[PDB]
Amino acid sequence: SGNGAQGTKFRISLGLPVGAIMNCADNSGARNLYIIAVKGSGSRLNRLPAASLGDMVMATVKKGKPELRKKVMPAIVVRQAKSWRRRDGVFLYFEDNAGVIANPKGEMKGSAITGPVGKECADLWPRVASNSGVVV
Amino acid sequence: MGRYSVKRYKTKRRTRDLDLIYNDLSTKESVQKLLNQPLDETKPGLGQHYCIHCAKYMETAIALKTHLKGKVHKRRVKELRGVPYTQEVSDAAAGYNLNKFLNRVQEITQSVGPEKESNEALLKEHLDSTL
Amino acid sequence: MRIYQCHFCSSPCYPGHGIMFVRNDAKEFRFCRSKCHKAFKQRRNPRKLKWTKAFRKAAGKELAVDSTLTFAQRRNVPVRYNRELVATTLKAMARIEEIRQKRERAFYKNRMRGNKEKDFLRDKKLVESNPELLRIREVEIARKLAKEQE
Amino acid sequence: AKSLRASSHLNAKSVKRRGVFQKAVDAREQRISDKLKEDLLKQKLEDLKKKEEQGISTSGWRDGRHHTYKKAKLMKQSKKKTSFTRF
Amino acid sequence: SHRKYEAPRHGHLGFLPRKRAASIRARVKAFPKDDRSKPVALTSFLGYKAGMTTIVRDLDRPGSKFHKREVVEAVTVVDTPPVVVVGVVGYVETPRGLRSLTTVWAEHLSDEVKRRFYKNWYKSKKKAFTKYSAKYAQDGAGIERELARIKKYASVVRVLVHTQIRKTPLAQKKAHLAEIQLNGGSISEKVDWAREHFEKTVAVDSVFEQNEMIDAIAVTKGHGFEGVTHRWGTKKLPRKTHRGLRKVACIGAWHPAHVMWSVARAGQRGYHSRTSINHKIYRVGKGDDEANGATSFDRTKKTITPMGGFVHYGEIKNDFIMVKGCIPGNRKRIVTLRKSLYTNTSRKALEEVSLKWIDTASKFGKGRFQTPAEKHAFMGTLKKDL
Amino acid sequence: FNSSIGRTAQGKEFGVTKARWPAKSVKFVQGLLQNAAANAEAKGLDATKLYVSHIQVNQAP
RNA sequence: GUGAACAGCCUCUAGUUGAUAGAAUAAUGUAGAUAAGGGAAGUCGGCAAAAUAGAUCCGUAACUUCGGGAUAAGGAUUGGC
RNA sequence: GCGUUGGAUACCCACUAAUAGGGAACGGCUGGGUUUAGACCGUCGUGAGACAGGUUAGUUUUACCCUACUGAUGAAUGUUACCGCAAUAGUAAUUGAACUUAGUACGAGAGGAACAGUUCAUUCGGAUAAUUGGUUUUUGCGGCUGUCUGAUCAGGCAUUGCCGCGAAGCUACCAUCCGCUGGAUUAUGGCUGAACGCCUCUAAGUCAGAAUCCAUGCUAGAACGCGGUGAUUUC
RNA sequence: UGUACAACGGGGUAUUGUAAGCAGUAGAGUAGCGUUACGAUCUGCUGAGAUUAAGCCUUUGUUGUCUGAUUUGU
Ligand SMILES: [Mg+2]
Ligand SMILES: [Mg+2]
Ligand SMILES: [Mg+2]
Ligand SMILES: [Mg+2]
Ligand SMILES: [Mg+2]
Ligand SMILES: [Mg+2]
Ligand SMILES: [Mg+2]
Ligand SMILES: [Mg+2]
Ligand SMILES: [Mg+2]
Ligand SMILES: [Mg+2]
Ligand SMILES: [Mg+2]
Ligand SMILES: [Mg+2]
Ligand SMILES: [Mg+2]
Ligand SMILES: [Mg+2]
Ligand SMILES: [Zn+2]
Ligand SMILES: [Zn+2]
Repeated sequence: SGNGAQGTKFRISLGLPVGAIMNCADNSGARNLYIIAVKGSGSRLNRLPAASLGDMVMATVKKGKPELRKKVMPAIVVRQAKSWRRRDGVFLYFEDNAGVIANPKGEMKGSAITGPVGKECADLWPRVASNSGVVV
Repeated sequence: MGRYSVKRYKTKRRTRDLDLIYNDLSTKESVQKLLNQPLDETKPGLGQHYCIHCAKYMETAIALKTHLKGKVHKRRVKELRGVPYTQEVSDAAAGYNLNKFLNRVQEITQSVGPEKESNEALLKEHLDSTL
Repeated sequence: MRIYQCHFCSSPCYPGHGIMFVRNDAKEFRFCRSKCHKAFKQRRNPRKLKWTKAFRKAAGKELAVDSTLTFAQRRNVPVRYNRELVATTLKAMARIEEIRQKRERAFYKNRMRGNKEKDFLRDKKLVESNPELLRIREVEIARKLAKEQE
Repeated sequence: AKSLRASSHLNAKSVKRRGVFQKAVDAREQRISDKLKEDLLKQKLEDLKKKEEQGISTSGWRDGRHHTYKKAKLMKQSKKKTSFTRF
Repeated sequence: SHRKYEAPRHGHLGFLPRKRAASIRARVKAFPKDDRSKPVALTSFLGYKAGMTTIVRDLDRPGSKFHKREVVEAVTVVDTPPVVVVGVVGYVETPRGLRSLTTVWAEHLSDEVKRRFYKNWYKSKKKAFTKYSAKYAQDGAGIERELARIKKYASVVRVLVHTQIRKTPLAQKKAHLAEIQLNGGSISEKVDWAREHFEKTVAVDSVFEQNEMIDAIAVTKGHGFEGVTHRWGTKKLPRKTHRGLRKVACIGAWHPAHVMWSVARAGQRGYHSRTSINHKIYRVGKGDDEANGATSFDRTKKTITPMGGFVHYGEIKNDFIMVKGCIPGNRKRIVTLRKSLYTNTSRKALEEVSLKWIDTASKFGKGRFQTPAEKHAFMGTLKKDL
Repeated sequence: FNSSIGRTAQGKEFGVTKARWPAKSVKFVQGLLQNAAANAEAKGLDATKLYVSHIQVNQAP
């Protein structure tokens, strides 16, 4: 479930395969993130690794500070546009896909997160929960 | 379901909501902030020439003027005339939070509405003067 | 476990049914149906769509302001559990539903008064306007009755 | 990982199985058996009330039909040479 | 030479052949191991799949992230009116296997079960078991001798029961007959139990109870002749490949000069026998309970039947079993419910289910209302009602 | 002469699965049967006791 | 009639109604379509599809044989009364 | 037994429990290649032409035969019907993490486990359709353009005309559920004990022990394997 | 020859979205003498109207139907 994650993670519908671009929801200067790998991904012939909300990915910055560019860094997915089932009994989705830059322990590089953060990701990652202003 | 509706109103191609635009127009400070924006490289027209009603950037002032002279803009202006339809309306139509909805309607009719109307009048005459 | 009302048509949203959309300002839009969700995405006006409760209240098809419609509201200040208070609330809910249904019926009855008068005037004008068809009807009546007689 | 057929996991499972899980199974068995007996008794009472309204050697053959059938079959198998155990 | 990238094979070689099942009633292939000191008990039951609905469960599961939280789950409803005991079969052990030694029937059978013995019931003189029933006269010799034979020789005792299909909404009048093993006391006590229960009914709550794991045995839904892509789950070939893309491109590139049995081929899909295990009984509903669709949290007086009835089935008017999840077979198919072959050591087999709510909205559309009173109360006064 | 013919339930009376309904053949054979009956009546034979004792099909040019 | 139009679509005069049929609706095809989230990760290669499209107005770079490039690109719009 | 990847152009990047080597060719579609006729550049040749070479364009089109394989019927051994047995054949599950054990054993420190008890997920497999999503000839309801039926009405045509919604059915790791436990063993660790007056796990005998083997469980049921049981004909 | 079967009808349950017709003093205005005439549209009667098993559920109604062929013995 990733190093720095808090506990187990139940299955969520996948929305971000490799090659997707999500927004950057933190304040570290990045504008978007390009997914190149997914942590904890399984292996199966022809199957693209994909990420859901609360997953850790390896991402590059395509738009933003040149200091942030040309570097591959961990990011944590805090919003997705693909609908997913909550166990309380509703399917739900956000407007956009969004992630935040972290280190391998899952600590936030930036100081705040703009916009809502999915409850599943916030509950999985304590530092995201500490930097979140809106938890859905 | 059909291709036209799917590719126009796909979630990744969503537009700003009408209650949010109503709140944008209600206060003078929001109006001035949206009228006078910093030079942003990634918006059309360097972030200038922004129509608040349609939440839309135009490339040029002449484009904004031709847009204001249009049935599309007038359609949006007509849409923003009434109560902005929060979840409170649906709750009250179900018969729930009725007093809250009635208080909100009274506040719109007494304070928030006429102030929004005055701001819209001032905004329209400023656009007429500068365009 | 809570019953929600649809953001579009105010219909009840039971657990598992419908879909929720979260906007970037943390506002949840719960929809009971794909029909209502697709209407919201196409940005149609619920106050103009005739099959919604928002329209029906706006146009006065059903009574919107009544003393029975004020008992149900989101309670943000909790009260400690009391068994007899729960029992009294449960009895009151059925009583309030009964009274609200009676007042709804009366409201529809008052809205539909005049219907019989309109129908009678329309029937009278049609009967006054068709003398030839009535003559045909009388001939048919007389022949059928003479057939029964003989 | 340990397979489903892993010895140490199956040993731990058997130790767990002899206790609280078997206790639950046995208690459910007793409850169900009592319900079954009450169901039979209730049927007897209903039938009794309704009728109130109205008012060993196992040697040899099973029957004569069985005697004739098996004798004819064995004679036929002898005649057609189709016996599994006899010539 | 070697395959360059590894992949697991497509499909399961232990579910072969993928042929149509020989019967619409799937066989019970194994019963639980008999414990002689235990009281007498049936090992299985017969029901009809009626449909699915949705529940809310107040979950108690220590160590789980959903501990002390509500979960929304799918359930399956099986219509189970009581079965009627009509016979007993004795089985002996032989070096060639188990052999049925003798069968004893009850004196009187209903036309419901007599129809199972006919292809053309309406034309027949209905003569089945008429001479047999005359063997119950003059102190019942023959019957007593065959029961004595069962007691003297049988190592296994099974009981012949049948469904009361006339209590279901089904158009079929011909009942389903099956053998159900008796696990319990001695052979003599098993036989005495069967003889006492001849022509009597056994209800599902005298076989199962709530919070118990059971197994569902049924024939799956048929789908006719199927291509490889959907029958086996193989990858589609590229667009406009000559002679089709719903194929396996090469069915053999190697020496045996035959097609291997392990190669995917087009054929029958569905209508196979399946035995799925460890389905938890969420509710044992009684047919005369007016609120058997209601819980301690939902105070609405309602039954289990959804508005308009179950689609293609009808209404539930008998005892029913609600198990979580899904079971093989389509609605109105006959299913066999089996007791567990082993003592389950998972804690889910120990959990006590507490339902908060049962969904009774209409399944014939996007049902928004749980009761017709609720629908009428929400909509208001209609034009015809005045 | 039945290679790759369809299967029908009306073959069960004769213990086969492959059976057909050849209308042209049946009409030609019915014509010849009616002629044979006419000839027997002209000879004075009892029509209730008549059975088909020989029937043969050969290939024409 | 629509429309710039011998376009496409519908109609009047005139002319046809010909081409083995019936019943069923498995797989695989041939011809045509739609698809959540992602958006070339597919492939030798964006092959194939999709996207664009009429008209009115605003606006239009390098380069150039000064004639072009040009419908460059990029924008605003379009019903009925 | 069980897996052994996603890309980029044999090497890298990453993910991963791991990204092991090899055979059935090298004793079905398809891209480079034998690539025939067109063409250009280079080297050689007096030349026709050839090549140290380089580049570009270039039609070969079964299956209805037998068999194998996947599924599907079916004669006959009194007839017809219901419930069963099980020879044989196949067989299936896998991997990672988490809580507790614990900040414990161990350690100057820095660090830091496991068994027993619990909870999820990966890959695979079998089902399933309550819900969400996709799909629409339900041509079910409504609308739109053009034209035609004098208008209204109700309709036709536009190779399913087009747009919105759309039940039912089908269906998706795009949805949900479910997937076990007895015997015998390998390496190895032993017991008793000779050979050999010491000794020795081995010679005779014997105890444990691997995701292994044989079973339990699961799929088919021999159309020439079998059992139990019901009825058995009035022109 | 009967909780018989079927064709219709009734009631539910779903889908769409307010039918035809008549009216108004609602309607940018324009023409003629506050009035009349045209006028996209709007409002009311009207969650109306249409559809609803073809693989939905149900049924105290109406009307009908219940009939031929072939073969099998220890
Ligand atoms: Mg691949
Ligand atoms: Mg449904
Ligand atoms: Mg053929
Ligand atoms: Mg798509
Ligand atoms: Mg590529
Ligand atoms: Mg590739
Ligand atoms: Mg150019
Ligand atoms: Mg050449
Ligand atoms: Mg075997
Ligand atoms: Mg452990
Ligand atoms: Mg599947
Ligand atoms: Mg038209
Ligand atoms: Mg020793
Ligand atoms: Mg057999
Ligand atoms: Zn605007
Ligand atoms: Zn709704």
